[PDB]
Amino acid sequence: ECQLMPNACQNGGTCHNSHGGYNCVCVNGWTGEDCSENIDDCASAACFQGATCHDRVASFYCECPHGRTGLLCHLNDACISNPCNEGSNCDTNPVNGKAICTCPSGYTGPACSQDVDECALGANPCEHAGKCLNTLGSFECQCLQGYTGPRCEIDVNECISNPCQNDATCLDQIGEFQCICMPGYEGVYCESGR
Amino acid sequence: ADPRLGQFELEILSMQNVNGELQNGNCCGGARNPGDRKCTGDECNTYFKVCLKEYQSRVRAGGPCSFGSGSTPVIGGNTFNLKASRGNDRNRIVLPFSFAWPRSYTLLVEAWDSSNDTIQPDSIIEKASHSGMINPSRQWQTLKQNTGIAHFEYRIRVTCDDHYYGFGCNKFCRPRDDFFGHYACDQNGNKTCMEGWMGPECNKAICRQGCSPKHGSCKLPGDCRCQYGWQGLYCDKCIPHPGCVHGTCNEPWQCLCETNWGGQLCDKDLNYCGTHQPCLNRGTCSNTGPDKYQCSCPEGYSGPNCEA
Ligand SMILES: *[C@@H]1O[C@H](CO)[C@@H](O)[C@H](O[C@H]2OC[C@@H](O)[C@H](O)[C@H]2O)[C@H]1O
Ligand SMILES: *[C@@H]1O[C@H](CO)[C@@H](O)[C@H](O)[C@H]1NC(C)=O
Ligand SMILES: *[C@@H]1O[C@H](CO)[C@@H](O)[C@H](O)[C@H]1NC(C)=O
Ligand SMILES: *[C@@H]1O[C@H](CO)[C@@H](O)[C@H](O)[C@H]1O
Ligand SMILES: *[C@@H]1O[C@H](CO)[C@@H](O)[C@H](O)[C@H]1O
Ligand SMILES: *[C@@H]1O[C@@H](C)[C@@H](O)[C@@H](O)[C@@H]1O
Ligand SMILES: *[C@@H]1O[C@@H](C)[C@@H](O)[C@@H](O)[C@@H]1O
Ligand SMILES: *[C@@H]1O[C@@H](C)[C@@H](O)[C@@H](O)[C@@H]1O
Ligand SMILES: [Ca+2]
Ligand SMILES: [Ca+2]
Ligand SMILES: [Ca+2]
Repeated sequence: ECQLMPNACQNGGTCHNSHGGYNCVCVNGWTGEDCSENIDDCASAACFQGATCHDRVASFYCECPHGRTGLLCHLNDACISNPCNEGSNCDTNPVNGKAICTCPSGYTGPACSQDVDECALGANPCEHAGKCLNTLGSFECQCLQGYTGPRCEIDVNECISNPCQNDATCLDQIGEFQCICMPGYEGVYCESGR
Repeated sequence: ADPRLGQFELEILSMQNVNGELQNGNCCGGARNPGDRKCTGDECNTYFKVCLKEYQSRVRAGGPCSFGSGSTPVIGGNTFNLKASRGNDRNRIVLPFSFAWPRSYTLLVEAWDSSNDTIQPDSIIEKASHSGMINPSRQWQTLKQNTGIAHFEYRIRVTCDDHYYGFGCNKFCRPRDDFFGHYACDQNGNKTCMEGWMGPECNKAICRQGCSPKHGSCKLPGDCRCQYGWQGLYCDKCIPHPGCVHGTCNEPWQCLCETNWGGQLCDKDLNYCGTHQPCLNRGTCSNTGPDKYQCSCPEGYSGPNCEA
């Protein structure tokens, strides 16, 4: 039978064991006795205008130049003109070639060229009655005096500069300090003796 | 107004005065016994004055109570124990502070006899002075003044207000659950992320397990949002070209035909013969074109399907 040959009619080819000789009926796209040679669909393909064509089984792949995309690379991709802002990944639709922007954090809109107002989301990120300030693609906290850090969470230690004098104890208070003078001293900074 | 990081707390526990005498040695409004020098008469009307100030190496006789002062009304006679009194705050003095707690302090507690008339002033029963260091804590420290003839006992602690932590009640932590963060505050004012969040601000959602790092992201915990051209639970499966019927992909918008399928959309049967058995009367089929066939008929049979 055809059993003696492990492989005859290689690609979707059905062996026929006729008395005169073996025969192969083959799936479309192949040709030859065993149907081992791929019909060139690129000689008749619709890949055009600089596309590198690659033969597939009853199909073809249009390798596209950079300024084009699609099944046939028949349309230009809008991502070549950089419609999306920096930080946004530009992707191309396979059907129409229109650019699809994926915005980074802080930006929105079709072109991702619009700031998000983080101060207009229903919450104040700033502690201690701080004022949310909107920044292009970001936000900031306008802290009160005595509070710093990105969210106004750190009490400034105004006693860090040692403003009190003559071994006075300095009191770290909100936005100011207070000196407590040793015996025999006076003044806001305990600077005047006796 | 009235900002505050915390408060210094003091409660008078007990006072003992069998004799009932001022620190002058004289009776609280009483006459001396002729024998044994006993005080006879009404007991002292004991109230307390408290003065809290900056810690001083040398205790001063003058100067202001810089950290605040307060006093109780008359809370007992000569001898009384309030350690078991629950729900009474007359023996309690609270001094709030709006500065970072220095941890060093000097404290003055005084017992006074309330005058019996309008004309006379009060007179002190016993005076105590204690300098030390104390950390914010909900546990009390008991102090006892027992050197003089009258003795009293009291307790102290420094409590931070809510959202304040550290030795100075100066470290802030306010829990939140909004766009800008999702955390609680532990004992030490450190932030502990709510479940499903991460990062120092606890504002970075922890995505669905197995979510593709490259092609997946989440704005909410347990979610997996796929970038353009990706799909599936993990966002790890490419999306074939739209209109791709019998094809698959390894990258988005590809269309790689399955077995015996052709065309850019893989919608063209390359084996219409084996699929439909179109030939009849033992006619033999040939996949002449995609979605097309041609039969070779036995002798005496004609037509595309070999019907006589
Ligand atoms: C550091 O020391 C200087 C003196 O050398 C002080 O003038 C500073 O205090 C000032 O900035 C902090 C504010 O809270 C104060 O009101 C202001 O006087 C001190 O930080
Ligand atoms: C707090 O803000 C002040 C601005 O006045 C700045 O000098 C300081 O470095 C800030 N501190 C931190 C921890 O960002
Ligand atoms: C928790 O807070 C303490 C301050 O009391 C700090 O030293 C520590 O670093 C914090 N925890 C961690 C894990 O860093
Ligand atoms: C390239 O970018 C421009 C805008 O700069 C847009 O109008 C085009 O459609 C795109 O191809
Ligand atoms: C603007 O806001 C972003 C978060 O959206 C933050 O990461 C930046 O540090 C800030 O400038
Ligand atoms: C603060 O008060 C000053 C006057 C000194 O007594 C220091 O020791 C104390 O910490
Ligand atoms: C034999 O004929 C070929 C063309 C294919 O249709 C096979 O499936 C069949 O077995
Ligand atoms: C195909 O050719 C036709 C005419 C018949 O001989 C079949 O048996 C064969 O498979
Ligand atoms: Ca081919
Ligand atoms: Ca912004
Ligand atoms: Ca401060």
